[PDB]
Amino acid sequence: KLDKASKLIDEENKYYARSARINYYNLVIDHAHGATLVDVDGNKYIDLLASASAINVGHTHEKVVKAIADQAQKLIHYTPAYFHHVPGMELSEKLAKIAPGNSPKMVSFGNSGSDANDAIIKFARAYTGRQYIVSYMGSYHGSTYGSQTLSGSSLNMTRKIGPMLPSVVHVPYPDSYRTYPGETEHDVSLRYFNEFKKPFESFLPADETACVLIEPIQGDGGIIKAPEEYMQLVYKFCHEHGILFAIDEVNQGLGRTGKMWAIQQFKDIEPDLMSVGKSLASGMPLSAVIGKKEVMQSLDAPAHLFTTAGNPVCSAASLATLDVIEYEGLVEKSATDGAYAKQRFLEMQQRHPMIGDVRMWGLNGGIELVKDPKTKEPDSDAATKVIYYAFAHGVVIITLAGNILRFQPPLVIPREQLDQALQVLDDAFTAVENGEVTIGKIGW
Amino acid sequence: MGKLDKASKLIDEENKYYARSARINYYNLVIDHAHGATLVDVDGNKYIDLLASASAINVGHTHEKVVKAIADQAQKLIHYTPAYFHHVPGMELSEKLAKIAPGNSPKMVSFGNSGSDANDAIIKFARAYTGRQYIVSYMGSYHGSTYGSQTLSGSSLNMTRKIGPMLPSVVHVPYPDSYRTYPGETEHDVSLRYFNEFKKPFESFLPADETACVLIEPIQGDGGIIKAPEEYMQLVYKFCHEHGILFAIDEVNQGLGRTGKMWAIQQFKDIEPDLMSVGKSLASGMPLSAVIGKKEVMQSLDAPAHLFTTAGNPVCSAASLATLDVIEYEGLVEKSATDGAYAKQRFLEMQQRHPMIGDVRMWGLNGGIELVKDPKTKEPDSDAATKVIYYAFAHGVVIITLAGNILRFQPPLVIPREQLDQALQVLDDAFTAVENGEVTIGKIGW
Amino acid sequence: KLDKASKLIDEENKYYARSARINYYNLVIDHAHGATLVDVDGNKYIDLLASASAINVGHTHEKVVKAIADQAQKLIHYTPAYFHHVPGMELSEKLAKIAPGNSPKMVSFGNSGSDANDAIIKFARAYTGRQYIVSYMGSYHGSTYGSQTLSGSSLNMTRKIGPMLPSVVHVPYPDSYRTYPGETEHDVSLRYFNEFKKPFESFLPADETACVLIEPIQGDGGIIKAPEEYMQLVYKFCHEHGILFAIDEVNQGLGRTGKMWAIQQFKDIEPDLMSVGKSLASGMPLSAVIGKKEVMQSLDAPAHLFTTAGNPVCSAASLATLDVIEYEGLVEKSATDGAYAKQRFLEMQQRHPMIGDVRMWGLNGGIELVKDPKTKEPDSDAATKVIYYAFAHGVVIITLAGNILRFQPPLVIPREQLDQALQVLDDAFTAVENGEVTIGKIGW
Amino acid sequence: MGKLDKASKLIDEENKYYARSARINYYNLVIDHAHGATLVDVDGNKYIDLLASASAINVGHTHEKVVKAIADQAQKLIHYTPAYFHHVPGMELSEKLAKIAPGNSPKMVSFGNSGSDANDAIIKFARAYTGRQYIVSYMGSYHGSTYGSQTLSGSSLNMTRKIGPMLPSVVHVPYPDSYRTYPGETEHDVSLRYFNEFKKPFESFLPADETACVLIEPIQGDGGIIKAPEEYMQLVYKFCHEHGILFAIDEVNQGLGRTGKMWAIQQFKDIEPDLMSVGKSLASGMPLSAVIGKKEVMQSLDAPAHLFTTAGNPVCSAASLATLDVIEYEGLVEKSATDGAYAKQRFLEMQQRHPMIGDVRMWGLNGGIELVKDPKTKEPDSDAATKVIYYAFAHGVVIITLAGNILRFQPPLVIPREQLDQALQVLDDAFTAVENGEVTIGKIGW
Ligand SMILES: CC[C@H](C)[C@@H](NCc1c(COP(=O)(O)O)cnc(C)c1O)C(=O)O
Ligand SMILES: CC[C@H](C)[C@@H](NCc1c(COP(=O)(O)O)cnc(C)c1O)C(=O)O
Ligand SMILES: CC[C@H](C)[C@@H](NCc1c(COP(=O)(O)O)cnc(C)c1O)C(=O)O
Ligand SMILES: CC[C@H](C)[C@@H](NCc1c(COP(=O)(O)O)cnc(C)c1O)C(=O)O
Repeated sequence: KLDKASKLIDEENKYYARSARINYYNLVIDHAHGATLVDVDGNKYIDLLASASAINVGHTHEKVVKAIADQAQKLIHYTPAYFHHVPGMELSEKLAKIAPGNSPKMVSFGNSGSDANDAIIKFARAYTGRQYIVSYMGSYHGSTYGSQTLSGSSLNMTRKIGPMLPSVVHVPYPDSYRTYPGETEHDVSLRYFNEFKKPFESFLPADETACVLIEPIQGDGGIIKAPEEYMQLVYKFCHEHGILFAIDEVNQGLGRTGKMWAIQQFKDIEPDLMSVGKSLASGMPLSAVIGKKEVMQSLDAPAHLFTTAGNPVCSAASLATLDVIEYEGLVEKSATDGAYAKQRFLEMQQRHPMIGDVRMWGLNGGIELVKDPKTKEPDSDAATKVIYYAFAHGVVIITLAGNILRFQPPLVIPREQLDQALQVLDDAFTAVENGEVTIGKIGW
Repeated sequence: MGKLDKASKLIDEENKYYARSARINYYNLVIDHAHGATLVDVDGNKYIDLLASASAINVGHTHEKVVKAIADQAQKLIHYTPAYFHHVPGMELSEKLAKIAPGNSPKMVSFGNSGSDANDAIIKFARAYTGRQYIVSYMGSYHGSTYGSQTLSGSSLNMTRKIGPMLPSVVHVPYPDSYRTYPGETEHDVSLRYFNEFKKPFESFLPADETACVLIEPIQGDGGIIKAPEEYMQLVYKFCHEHGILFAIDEVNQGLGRTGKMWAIQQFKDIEPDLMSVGKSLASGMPLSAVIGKKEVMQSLDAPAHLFTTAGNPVCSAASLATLDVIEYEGLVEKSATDGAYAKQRFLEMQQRHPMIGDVRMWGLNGGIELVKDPKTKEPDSDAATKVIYYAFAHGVVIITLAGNILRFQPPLVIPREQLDQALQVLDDAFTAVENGEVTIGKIGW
Repeated sequence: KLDKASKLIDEENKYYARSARINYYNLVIDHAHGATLVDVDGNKYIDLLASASAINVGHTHEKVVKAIADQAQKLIHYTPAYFHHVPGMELSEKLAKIAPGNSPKMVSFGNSGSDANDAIIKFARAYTGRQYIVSYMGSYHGSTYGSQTLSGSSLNMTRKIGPMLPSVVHVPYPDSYRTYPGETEHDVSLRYFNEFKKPFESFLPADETACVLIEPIQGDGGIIKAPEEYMQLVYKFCHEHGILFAIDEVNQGLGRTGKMWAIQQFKDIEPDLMSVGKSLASGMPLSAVIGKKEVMQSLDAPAHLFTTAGNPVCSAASLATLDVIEYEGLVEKSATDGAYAKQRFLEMQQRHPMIGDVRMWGLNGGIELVKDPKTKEPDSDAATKVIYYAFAHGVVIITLAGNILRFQPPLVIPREQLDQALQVLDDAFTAVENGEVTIGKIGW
Repeated sequence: MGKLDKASKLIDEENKYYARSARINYYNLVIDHAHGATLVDVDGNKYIDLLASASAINVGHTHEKVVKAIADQAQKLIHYTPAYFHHVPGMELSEKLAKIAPGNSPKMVSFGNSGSDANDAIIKFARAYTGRQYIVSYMGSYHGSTYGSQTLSGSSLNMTRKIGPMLPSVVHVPYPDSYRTYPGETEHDVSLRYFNEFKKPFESFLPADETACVLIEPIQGDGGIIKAPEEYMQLVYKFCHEHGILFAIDEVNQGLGRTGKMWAIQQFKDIEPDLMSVGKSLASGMPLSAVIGKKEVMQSLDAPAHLFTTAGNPVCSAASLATLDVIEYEGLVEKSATDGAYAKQRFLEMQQRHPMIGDVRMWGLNGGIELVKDPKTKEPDSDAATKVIYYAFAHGVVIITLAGNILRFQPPLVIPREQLDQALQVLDDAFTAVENGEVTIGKIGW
């Protein structure tokens, strides 16, 4: 069934470095539309990954395809780093405006979420005149040297490549699942905030910290959301010490959580700096750092620019992509379908006790599998068999951190397919319970 | 004059929203559409392109094979990240790049989006393969704007100011200047002198045996189209291999036929890099890059040490396959060599008549025409180069400057001889015009 | 009483940088002996600080004075960095032998605890081929760029001097007083070991960590001892991952804790690397890093040396200093006088509820002062009052961390004097409770 | 032969316990006692000290006033830390040092234990005062063995190997070499060439406006007794003062009369430092050091940014007070100046008869005699230098080498003319004896 796919992968493994791919299964995609992937052997699948939340508006949206094709006929590329073009001008202004909050904003383009997160460091340091950056354990911010240092989701992002960027301090992110007996959401918030302050009470001067960077919901961490009160404490801590408050919206923005921006899951928080990428241009490489105007004015050329950033085709694909999110009401749909999928997985959890935790905000969720509900011991083996059963039954899903099923379908996903995919996962759970699935390095 | 009104207005609006640090400004050129070496602005004016979007447009604007590849690919799959799964344009391209890279040792590839991220990877791969931390790169260099690649760079102080500390364990060395030499020095003197400067850190505080790699532009772009002497490069290459130091090259600006060979390092005798970076022209300006390295080196890391969600995007992969096909079947490597020897002669003739031209440097349709206040002092004359680019722009030619006083000559490799001759004549005219004070002219350039 | 002191201090202030002294009171010491200090105004005091535990054998001990005098007549200095002298030869050998545990050891001399801690970093990195160093929040390791990066007890050891040494990670030290309601010592041990592991489970590879450096009892932190269990877990974690286990015995060695080395308060822990200073030469500038032999052979000259380290006068003084420790049995005497002083402090806590915590291990202690025994809000104002009283009644004592009284008198302090000092401290509490004490920057 | 038995046994026992990286080895000299310029070993052999414990014994070994200050202070108080409290000998010295420092601008002082830690303080104070991060130091320099000062250094690869990453944001520049020059170069050509190298990092990746200080040895010690030319120093001093860069000097080795002025920076016209490190001879080899800077620089930090338990030890402080009085009362500064000019002639005369002497450098009783295999190639001759110090040791003279091939001449400043001439005759004989192959030889030296 995967004869061609397997032959092409075996060839690719001779020429394409293994560090450039987290492998799960032999899926070679030929074409796709909406939430449907078709492989080179003719197998069809429903996509519950959306190329890691880059395909929020669905694969090959008619509108995005046309913008791409039309723009490519006029100009494939002229660098905004030297000169200008219209899609770029129009996009940079539109992004300045749809970013959360009311303060005047400016924008700088990149190619990837990585480089936008490097930008956040640059802009925070330059505006504050301070050097230290605080970021979170469990985070993923990119694979360039700045954003990679801020990250804490894989040891292979640190092994053999150091020394890393200096003056970076990692603090732990609130885990509302593996908690101490009898802890409320209040306790968790306060205990993690207390851990947050320890470096500041010892070796890290708050008056020399340029900024704090946070995923309002951690993606690669395992779809973990900060509690409301935790986040308001951090936010407040930052404004009281003149530390910029920065958000990474690259994974969780553009409607993934059922609001436009995942920071809007929290009350009245306007970031000083934010990174955007992934779904921005429907998987075409474009990113943006968007900060308050006075922060963005603290650097002079050429501190931060890329030859191919704000590519006019990418830009056109992005304008059409933002229009699909508005015109098809994808933010609201994500909230709705997400509430629905939440209820469906909680019901499955009544019948499959390998499901320890159901986290979901919009059509973005982490379904954490454990060996026993009270030890909460991770059971990656179970998760791997679930995704293997899924793949063999027309559903593409992967894991985070070994034992968490990752749920991030295109937001356009028809209800019919959503229900088919959910039924396969229910079936998978039963199969794995029954010993009916068996199995190099898989996943994180 | 009264011909740039729409452009001026759109720019004044853009500047309210788009950070000033994101653009090196020259003139009010807003491109509407383009083809070949011809740009058409939003005001309907037409220009001959002598920049090729900073060497990203080697096959010319909107090549119909590249357009075609983009549109057809987009119809099937806009994206699926090769960081998790696979697609055919990316598989075919990675393989092809491993084979067409310089030399015969087997290679592997890792994709990025930018020349910046590929140079970050060179750091990664070198350190992991060698187990050593120090990186040596050059004064005058440009490697990118991510923290690794930006630290390696040495072409603008605005790439260091207010954003440090930068990446540790990097050392800069001077790049050979063959124009501003000491009186009497030969090419051999220059080579030896700059090799002696290369060795000074290694003879004091920098252990050769803890140095992972030396990264070098075979010809420096942002530095001002400066080529290392043959013998210099041989000594550095030799030194690297006597010490277990990887020899790495940046072919982002000067690869893919720009110098009149496929790769800039092929201007030198029998140098095979361990690691190289590619970008820019790779996919005709679509965002795609690669680090190409020897197979053992590229095997030194495990995932996810280096990957990006949108790197090796299939639309960009398809555009790149089409771009590399065009380069071969249109013979762009050879055309760049032939037209370049021709451009060099035309500029040397111009230098006989216009004493402000201190140095003509050209390898392929890749040149730096360095302007100076006096042939003997060689004092840079930025003001004159700024004047020449303003004159050129006003007569339908788009050209910019490097390091203040150097005219950057990098037109698409497809440039028709008709247009190349029109553009060279306009520059000839510009020199005369500037001599006679006809041209007038906040921060322009580097 | 302090006419001459103040005129002298006033002049010094014009010429000696204020960063170079943590200020408490106008004490200008003219001479001393044992535990008795006499100022230039002829006032007399009892020494409860021992020059930050640098004078364990008491001031101007007759045998150390003689060593100094006699050596200075033969050779004031010849640098062992180029050549050799006998007092240095003899001391290095003796130090290699009296270090804890029985693995063969070698030694390098420095001038300060600070530089011995820089050496720990060098030797750990060199022996392991790894770069990362873990140290603790609340730690104090020194004032040279390496040791100072590792430290975690004053924001003024980081402010304005960065960037600091890279590849250093700080972890939380187990606080056995401000705990969560219900916690045993077992819970504390495991909670703080769980914090220890978090960086190694996110961004810090255990296999690239060269060493963990720990004060067995933290001094500048407030005389905080690590629980036995937490320490066995860290100790084990390092052996399992090839991380070197290193201890700082600069403040807490040489009998301060009632055993020879503070690490001997724990069961069967032989360190890979250790720093020594302070009391080693009676406050004469001398330090050593002592490591397992194979660790110390990982470097070639001149990786770690100083012109004036292992100065022969300093080495003579140290040899004599060590002999007094043995022949006056100060190790035993510290343990006895400390169990005694502990009960005297527990007694005072009965009558003075402002005493929230009594921590004592040998004649080494911290007496923590609070505003309430349940809130445990620190009362810095109280502790400043207590020490200002003590001073005005012939007792030299200082505060750690604002609110913690520091009890570290020379180990040879006579029982008569100890009781004299303790009674002044008793009077001090009552006087402060009755508002009978009134009082820029003081202490930490 | 048969004279070194006790020494050999002792060193052989020492090597089992004392780490090999703590000593640069030359020969089996184990000192029992010394006085003035006379060392006596444990075997009862006698020698003339031409090293002064690396310029730490300027006033001679066991000077009676220094020995007396040590004894007398020890009976009153061996230590009370100035980091917490005060004592009279530290107070007096802190003030004398602020006053005897070069230039008229008011100064403050902070005490350390070692020249290393004083250079670490230079880094901190410079960063703190300017609010800038970058430090510029020299290739060939030695500043110390603590992470800050060690990162500044550039005289041995074993100061960087296996212990990095080092301190970030440090840049090394080359120190002017007036011996191995290009044909025809005057001292003006050297000064300008080395300044042009100084400027290259500031013209590429290092913003002058983000550079906190330059740290320079006025005469390099471990680099081989190399003195910057006057004009090179003026250009650096100038450049610093035009950009808000602190100008900092290390006087640890070359201070306190060694050069035949009180401070080596006084060999230059009208240069006052912002910061200087002092150590070594300060307290006659007892562990004491100071950072001395302009008042306002020293006020840029709050406690405890820079302090040490045993810094400003009262015993070391009294030794230092006595040491400085001896320097003044015995006219040691002028004596180094006079005996220096005399020693220079002598060596210059030896050069005529022994052509292996390639270069004679001398400023005070402070010289490097550089041995080469040929006058025109200037190829280092380590072998010859090592043979000379072995001849020398055998005939009652203790001298060592710098950089392989450079004889280090740094006797106590109080050395009597008869001993000086005794030791100079031995060296004259050494040369001739090595020319005849009469001398035989782990790693020796640097
Ligand atoms: C290829 C997918 C990546 C391994 C990872 N996402 C990348 C990411 C990034 C980096 O984005 P790129 O540089 O575009 O990959 C930045 N911020 C967050 C919150 C991210 O999740 C993920 O979603 O698994
Ligand atoms: C926008 C253009 C850029 C400022 C500059 N070239 C970028 C470049 C880069 C960086 O490539 P990107 O990250 O794709 O901009 C890497 N290596 C070399 C040799 C380069 O020249 C240039 O050609 O001027
Ligand atoms: C001046 C005294 C110091 C501020 C401080 N102790 C210095 C110290 C040091 C540094 O020793 P020095 O470099 O000799 O000051 C190293 N390790 C520990 C555990 C230390 O406590 C103290 O005990 O308060
Ligand atoms: C032990 C002798 C040392 C290897 C070396 N000098 C130490 C030194 C130092 C360091 O002094 P300490 O840290 O006291 O050794 C600082 N600055 C200069 C210019 C120095 O020369 C020397 O003079 O050979």
